[PDB]
Amino acid sequence: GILFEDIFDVKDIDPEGKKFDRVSRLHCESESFKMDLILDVNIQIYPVDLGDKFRLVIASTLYEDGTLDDGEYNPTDDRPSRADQFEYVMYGKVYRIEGDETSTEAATRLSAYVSYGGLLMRLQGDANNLHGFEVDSRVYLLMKKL
Amino acid sequence: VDTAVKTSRSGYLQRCIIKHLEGLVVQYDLTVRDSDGSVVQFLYGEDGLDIPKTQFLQPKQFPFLASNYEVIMKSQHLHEVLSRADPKKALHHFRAIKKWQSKHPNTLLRRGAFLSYSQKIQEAVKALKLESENRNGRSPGTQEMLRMWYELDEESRRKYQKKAAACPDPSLSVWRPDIYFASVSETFETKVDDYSQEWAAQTEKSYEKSELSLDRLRTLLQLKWQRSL
Amino acid sequence: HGAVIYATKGITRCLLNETTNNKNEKELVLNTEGINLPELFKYAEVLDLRRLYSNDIHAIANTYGIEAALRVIEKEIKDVFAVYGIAVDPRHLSLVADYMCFEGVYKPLNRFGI
Amino acid sequence: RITTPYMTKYERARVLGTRALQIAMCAPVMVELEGETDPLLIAMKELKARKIPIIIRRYLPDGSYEDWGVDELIIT
Amino acid sequence: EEETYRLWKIRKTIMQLCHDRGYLVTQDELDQTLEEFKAQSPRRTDLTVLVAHNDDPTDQMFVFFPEEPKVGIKTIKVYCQRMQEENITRALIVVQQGMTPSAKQSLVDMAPKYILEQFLQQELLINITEHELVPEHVVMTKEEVTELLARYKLRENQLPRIQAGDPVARYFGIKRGQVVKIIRPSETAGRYITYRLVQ
DNA sequence: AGGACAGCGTGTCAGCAATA
RNA sequence: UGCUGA
Repeated sequence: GILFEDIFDVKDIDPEGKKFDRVSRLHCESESFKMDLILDVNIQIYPVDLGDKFRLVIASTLYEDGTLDDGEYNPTDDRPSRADQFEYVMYGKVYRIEGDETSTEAATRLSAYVSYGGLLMRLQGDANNLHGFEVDSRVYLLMKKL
Repeated sequence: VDTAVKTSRSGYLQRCIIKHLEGLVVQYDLTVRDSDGSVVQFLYGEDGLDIPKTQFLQPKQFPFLASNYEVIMKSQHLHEVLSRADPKKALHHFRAIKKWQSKHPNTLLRRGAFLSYSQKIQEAVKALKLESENRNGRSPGTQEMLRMWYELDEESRRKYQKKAAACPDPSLSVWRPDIYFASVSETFETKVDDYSQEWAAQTEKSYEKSELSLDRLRTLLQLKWQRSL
Repeated sequence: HGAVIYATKGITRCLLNETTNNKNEKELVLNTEGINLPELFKYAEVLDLRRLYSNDIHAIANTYGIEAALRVIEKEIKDVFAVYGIAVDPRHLSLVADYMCFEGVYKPLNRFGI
Repeated sequence: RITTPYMTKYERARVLGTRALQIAMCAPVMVELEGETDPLLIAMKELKARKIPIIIRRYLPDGSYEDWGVDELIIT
Repeated sequence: EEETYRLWKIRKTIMQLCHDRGYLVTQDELDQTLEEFKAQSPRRTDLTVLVAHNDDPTDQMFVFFPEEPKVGIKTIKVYCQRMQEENITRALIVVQQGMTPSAKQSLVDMAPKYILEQFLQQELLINITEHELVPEHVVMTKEEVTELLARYKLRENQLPRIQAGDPVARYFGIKRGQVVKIIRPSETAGRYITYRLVQ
């Protein structure tokens, strides 16, 4: 049920200068794909630093066995094989997909904006591998440092 | 001190105003009449459309009505009103207006039948009128045009008239905005055209599925106008 | 002191406020502090006599008619409210101006108007 | 025959008021009330069911009038 | 040679005024420049124009440009004779300083037999009808006013009034009792239409 | 008929004492 | 008429 998987590395910890309290906006950049990631992460729970790697996955289900998710949260669920190889899991919805600006050029790149309650992420890169996304679609953002 | 004095004057100003404009109510024929029937306005705001309801009929608020289209039709107008609407009388009027304004880009150019029969101007100035004076003050060359036009033209097929006729009168004037669908103001339909053209060219590059068509958005806006009346 | 060499009736001083626009900054305006509409008609080639404006509303109503004084009334009320950020909807000023100018003249909204 | 087909808000208000003042004066309720003691709630219940035999007589500014039925009037 | 500029402006304005009333005027007269006006025509008796009406070819109008800066009763009679003999009914007297006050009630005294009308020369230097704020006026026909009164269930009184001395009722030559349609270019509704009874 | 002028006008909102 | 409250 994965829509995207990659190994990023943090390049900038907060360039814009807007600074929130417990949230930090990481500007990463993929390896072997040259995809770009802007990611608001709660750093009180999950400290992140510069020059740090992490395996990042976006999914539509946590079960990794096909069964869809029901949209209800039970902390009592008896299926416990949901992806737990990951330290930081989020859960948001994609709210904007916008093909890149360049006209007269191939420019078949897409920017997918995901909201995780209030923590935004933007995945930018070749459209070929951002097809699984679509506006109003719920997705999980699993992460695991390396 | 200024507060006290200002309020003292404002109270009197408002009392006078309220004591003169109090009997003006909108009638069942949409005309603003006084107590004795004297017509003050033939349409309230010059288009009807009381103020509080015209807040979202501004452009720049259509991308909101378009996004929330399903809720707006279910919650208010519903599929019932959209299909109980017949827009032909008003739609044809706007087509006529558009054709006219297409044939006359400059609407301050002195249209006239005889004025339209000044294209022979060169035909006359070449050789015909070269010999005269200002007979009765008009010209030596104007009299040739008067003679050629006056009775040396067809009886009923000298129809330079149609090429020079008035713009159809505005729709709200002829087609009763309340009971007539699609009869809106000339400044609203321009906005709706502009937005439909700038919205059919956004759906093309949208990466989100839109299940609304330009001609359902048009009916939505026309109903939302007809109901803010 | 009250002996004046020569003056246009009603005009006390002119002045050219160089710029009035950013969109088409090239605009120039010949503002005045008096009011004589006909004594400007002679300069239809120096100045634009369409776009002529005055705050008098009785002089406009005498040189251009009452349907032209309606809009001066509306614009005057709007510009009076604008200096404070207030903004009354045009549908109200339209009705006030249509009632004031109902019977062909600019009639006051006061004890002699009733 | 030429006025608007819908029921203006002032007409709804006056029709509800009159139907309520009638119900309160012991008039038969054609709406099958279900335990409510307010005559205005009953009048709204009747207006929603399209059971009000009243004739709105819209007056034009010259004395001419048009008689509409409360049933034949689009309540928004 | 500023007298010629004034004469040319007044003649252009009177040609526009005669075209707006529905008289047969050619494009060249309405688009005549100064260099060609002065080429054609110096005087103030060969500026007199005689114009015909679209319909009713007998119905023509005659524009005067008196020499006397202050026209009087005798000046009025001298060309009321011209009108009576040439068999015309309407006239238009452009005066340079005014009319002596008795003359204004004489022009009024001449019954529909010979209806005249005066215009100051400073009133014709520009076409007020071409101002931004002045809407378009249209004299309604006797069969459109009836349909208006029937549609709105009106009476002819109980309608807004336009003064008979209004600078745009004097220009369009509208007699009393006539209703004029007015197309206001409105920023709110585009092309609002109003009606005013001339009185 | 150029004035001189005498002549009407209004003025947000409720309480208490107290006294005509 | 002197006070007072928005």
